[PDB]
Amino acid sequence: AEVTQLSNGIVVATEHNPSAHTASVGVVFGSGAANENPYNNGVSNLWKNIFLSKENSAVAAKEGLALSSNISRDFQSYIVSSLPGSTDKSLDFLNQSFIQQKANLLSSSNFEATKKSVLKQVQDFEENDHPNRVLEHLHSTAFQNTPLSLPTRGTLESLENLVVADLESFANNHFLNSNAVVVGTGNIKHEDLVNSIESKNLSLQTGTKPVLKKKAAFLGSEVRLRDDTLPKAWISLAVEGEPVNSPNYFVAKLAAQIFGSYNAFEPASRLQGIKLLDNIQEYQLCDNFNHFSLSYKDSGLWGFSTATRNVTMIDDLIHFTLKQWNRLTISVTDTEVERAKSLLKLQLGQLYESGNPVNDANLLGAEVLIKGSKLSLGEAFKKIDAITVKDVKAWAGKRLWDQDIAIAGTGQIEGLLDYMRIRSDMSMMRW
Amino acid sequence: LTVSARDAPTKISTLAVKVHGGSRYATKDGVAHLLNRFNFQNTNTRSALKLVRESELLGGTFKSTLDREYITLKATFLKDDLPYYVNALADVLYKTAFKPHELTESVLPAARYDYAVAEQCPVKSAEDQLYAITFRKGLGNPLLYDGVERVSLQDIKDFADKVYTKENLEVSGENVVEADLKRFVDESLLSTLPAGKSLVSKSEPKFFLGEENRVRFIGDSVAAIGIPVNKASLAQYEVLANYLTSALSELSGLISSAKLDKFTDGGLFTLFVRDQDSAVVSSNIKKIVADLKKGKDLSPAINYTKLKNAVQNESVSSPIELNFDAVKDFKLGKFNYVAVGDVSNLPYLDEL
Amino acid sequence: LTVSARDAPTKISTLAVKVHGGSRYATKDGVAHLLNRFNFQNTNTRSALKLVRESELLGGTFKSTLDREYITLKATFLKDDLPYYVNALADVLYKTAFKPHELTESVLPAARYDYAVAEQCPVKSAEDQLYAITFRKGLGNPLLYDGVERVSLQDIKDFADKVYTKENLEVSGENVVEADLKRFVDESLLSTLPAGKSLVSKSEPKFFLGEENRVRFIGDSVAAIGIPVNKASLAQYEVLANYLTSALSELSGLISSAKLDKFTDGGLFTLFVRDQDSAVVSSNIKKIVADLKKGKDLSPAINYTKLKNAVQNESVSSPIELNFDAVKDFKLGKFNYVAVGDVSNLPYLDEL
Amino acid sequence: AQTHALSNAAVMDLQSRWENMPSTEQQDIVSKLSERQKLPWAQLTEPEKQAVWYISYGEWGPRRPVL
Amino acid sequence: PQSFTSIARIGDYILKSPVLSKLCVPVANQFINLAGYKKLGLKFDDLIAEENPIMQTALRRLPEDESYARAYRIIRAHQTELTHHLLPRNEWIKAQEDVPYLLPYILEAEAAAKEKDELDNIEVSK
Repeated sequence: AEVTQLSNGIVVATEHNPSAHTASVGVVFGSGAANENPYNNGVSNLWKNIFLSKENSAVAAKEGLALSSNISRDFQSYIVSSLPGSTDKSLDFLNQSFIQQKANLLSSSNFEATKKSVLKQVQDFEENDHPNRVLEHLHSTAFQNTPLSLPTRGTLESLENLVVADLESFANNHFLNSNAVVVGTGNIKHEDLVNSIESKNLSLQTGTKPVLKKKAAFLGSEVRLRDDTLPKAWISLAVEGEPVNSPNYFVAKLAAQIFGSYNAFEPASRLQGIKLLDNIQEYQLCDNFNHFSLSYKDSGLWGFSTATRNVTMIDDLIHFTLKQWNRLTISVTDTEVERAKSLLKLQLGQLYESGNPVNDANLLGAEVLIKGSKLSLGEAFKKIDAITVKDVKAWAGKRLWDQDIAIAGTGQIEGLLDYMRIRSDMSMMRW
Repeated sequence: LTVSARDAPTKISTLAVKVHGGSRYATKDGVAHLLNRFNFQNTNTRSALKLVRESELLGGTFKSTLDREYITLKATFLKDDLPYYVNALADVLYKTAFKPHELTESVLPAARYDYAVAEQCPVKSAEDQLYAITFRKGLGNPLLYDGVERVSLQDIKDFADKVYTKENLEVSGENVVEADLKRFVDESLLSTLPAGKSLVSKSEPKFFLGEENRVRFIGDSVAAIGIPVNKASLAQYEVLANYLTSALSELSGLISSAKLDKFTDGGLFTLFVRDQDSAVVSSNIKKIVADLKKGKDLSPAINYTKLKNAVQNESVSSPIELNFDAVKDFKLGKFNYVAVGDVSNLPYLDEL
Repeated sequence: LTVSARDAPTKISTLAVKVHGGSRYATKDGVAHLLNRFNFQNTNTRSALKLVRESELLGGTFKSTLDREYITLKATFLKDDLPYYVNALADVLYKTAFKPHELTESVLPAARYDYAVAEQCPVKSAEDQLYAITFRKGLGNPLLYDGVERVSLQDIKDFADKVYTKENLEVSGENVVEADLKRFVDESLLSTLPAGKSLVSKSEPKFFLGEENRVRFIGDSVAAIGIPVNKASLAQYEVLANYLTSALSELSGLISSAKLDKFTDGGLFTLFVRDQDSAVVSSNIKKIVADLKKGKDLSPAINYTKLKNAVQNESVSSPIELNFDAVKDFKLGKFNYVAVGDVSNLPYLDEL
Repeated sequence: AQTHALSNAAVMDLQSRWENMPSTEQQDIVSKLSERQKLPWAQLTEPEKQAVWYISYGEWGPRRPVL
Repeated sequence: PQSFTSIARIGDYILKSPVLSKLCVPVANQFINLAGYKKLGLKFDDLIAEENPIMQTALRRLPEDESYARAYRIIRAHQTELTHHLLPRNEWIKAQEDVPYLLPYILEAEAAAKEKDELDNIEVSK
């Protein structure tokens, strides 16, 4: 399905969907918040809001175009959406506003206003979005003193000292042909997109991105942000996981699907075939939880997140969930593996067939920027169907059984026990 | 009983059953909310627990959604499991148990949570107030159940028999072989449903203009306006909604939200201003209504609207085709107004 | 500084200080309610506990009451402790402590109890909206404090500095020698108060006719109507209220309550219909409105209303002087309307 | 020469950040500070002055101690 | 279990006497330095025992900003003592920062409780 060409230093990747009603083109760079430093943290967040500023969007609206941008730890993207008969109109807008003529966007009275608004978005996030700011501190403590520990939005102190010359420095080092992929998804054709870049002579700078010194290194630790005025307790807990291109990439995702997610107020979520629900529903230990498997270029995280109002029984919630992780290493049934196989395929099928061309562009560019190509959905289903119980036991034995953990929490967390008490629950003396 | 589907080379399929049984057809306040929360409970041949456990091993999920026009039952699954989910959806509409202990243990507590999370948002409170004063009975009926009017188990049973008829539902599928779906629907329990009558009327809904309402609230302040729209003006107010929120308008920084809700016989236009300071809300709404009374040119926003329309109509299988090509100008006339929050410091209608 | 008293050979005396500081003069929502619940706390010379214990051994009590026009400080005691209770009230208006921990521990919890009690009554709710839609910012201010608008400790101190002035209060007494009261009112801390200005405005307030409002409520349904009254037509509506709730009228069986609240610049006429079943409320209110539109003869009820007015005025000291000798007829014109309860089964204004 | 000062995010604490900086980003800081030293020295800022002293005589690279 | 009203009454008489102030205050300053609670980052008002109703009332009426700061000084002192060390010299509490912040709240609560005891044992003459 997907086609990738290297006509020049830039790479062109596409995904033709003839039964769609929109098209999207854009550029994805192989740099994110992991390519900054504590003192300029949030520069890549400021660049996203410059692309989506009022003056830039007014020009695109008059032509019937919509702008989208996303910042991650390993990549950032700038997308333009349009009707199927106006693909060359979007390529021209991307060229004249981003690839070249970037000084008018970076003008004064536009940098100042955009900077003032981003400072407000960051302050609100740090005071209202408790479940998401806890997951950001989990990265901060698991990979402390490392590129992989910097928040994707920046901090109030990095942004407050950012100045006029700081944004131009970053784009020189990172917005280059060797660091970029041009992506077209929706009702577009590979031949029609390549024939348009070769005519307009589109090209970025011809440098090379700097090479970092350190690498990602997991360290067992914890950070606690207690706040007795909040009504709940939010907690995140994880061990070291798998990076992308790991052989055990789908085993770790299947292992997270065995315990899944839960919502106390949804009647159908209380009937799921998860044995953990039998210990936590009698006394209402939590309101919701979800298990994840995050994968980056160098490392990853594997764990779960919870929000609860039962502040006097937090230890029971942590004790019971970790004792269920113990069964992956020693005793996990065939039915649990077969059920998780069917729910992982459904979950992946929804993510890669959402029908939104903007979502597909982000997933396509990020995959090509690392692996060089993109694995087919049918090929992924074959690998998922081949996992056995012996593969789960081997994986969990080396990653989960008696291993260090990282913990982050906020709210009413007086009932969360010490590190060593929680750490000692990662195995058991009975086996 | 209309069946339609579109095929594709894709591993995931979706099946939806749309019933004209929304809150605008409710005999009692919240009777449609209680039937929606009662959907995937025990049936006469299978239990709720058995359905969840069996469907999980096959890779599928269920969902029931309620709005002012429809009750929708949705199933997302792997492609080859189509005949299993046709019978599962047919059994829900045919032989639901309606046990007395299921209402007190699962259905009533779930409806309390939906009402609790909607009474804390001032924008949702203001929208329901605008629907009430524009249309009084019908489209102005309350959406959720709050216990103001007593609804019993027999009322939910009676409402279901009225709406779950052969002539009052439509079946549609995505990534489904249309020839195969018709055969499975034909030999399922759907074909043995009663042939009742369609609840949708072909006339226009009576509306009222120049109304007002104020509600006290602890939190953010909200000011809103509402305009009933007929069938001929649907495209004009669709451009107006996208023009006001986009970057083509100077008023976009003062408008929190703006949208047009489209029905078969008309629609309603809504515009919201929300902030934690009452003085900011008061100054913004006055500037918005004074600028719209002078007039606007909605021509530069036609192409932008065409793209946004195709984005949200991608999933909808029955979208009404609008023109957008004959839209020139707009001029504000009469409208409804609602204020929620610090009402002792918000403007009145006569001051706008 | 007006002082007046009436004498009698009795055992108990009463002293009242009326301040033009009611809810209609509040700068913020509920700031007058909060000043009412701080009236007998600690002063700068005597504690609240000491005052309660000392007056109990002398035979007296204290109270403070709030309405939409007045704040009233009252003392009931034995006839021979007059000088003690003059200074106790003078110290309240002069040197109240206004401590930060008195508001957190005593005043705010007392105000929450008052608000929760009045909220459970649908008749109090319907009367509040009738005042709000008839007069918007004058007599329409909320009576009690509910926390919708933030009120700080400095706000209460500022409000007291404005209403506790020598030109804004009157002193009255029952079974009290007037010459002795005047002596004790002087040589007191009342004579050292700031001489501000009277907050009373003589002009007739602005009113609005033909308004409506609806509130959903769990309990009893209530339908009410309200009519603003000028200064020259107070007697006509005084006879009508007594006639409508007497044995002389056939509508008295369908009416729950009816009254005329009198001010120095006008009044408001209120009529309430309350029942558990919303079908009776809808039927009763329609019959009352239609009958009043035809017209009623109020001459038979003039003598009855002369005696009833004498009963109420015995306790009051400054009642409104009325005549009742020229009241002949009545015909209903325009009015405001509020519906509280199961509003989906209660009529609208256009249907009455 | 390049006249505008180097921003505070660039040279805030040069001594603490120098060892972990990528090499190509180290060369860019040196290039800009070489044009800045051609101006009269009373104009230069303190972080700029502490950077030029550290890069020449700082206890790194060749000046790494025996133990 | 000596009341702070008694301590203040004796202490003031020393401070208003020119002769006694010059001989007693120098001794008290050396007494405080040798006590060494400032080297743990604490003020004296943090050392008062709190398991009585009088001190539970005073701590309730303390403003939030003062209450949050006090909780940090107490936690920091427990961890410093845990390690058998002192704080770095630049983190020590200065003399100008060791102010009686909680004393006015304690005296106000003590005066109320004494007046309640004198009214419960009241005797009416004549």
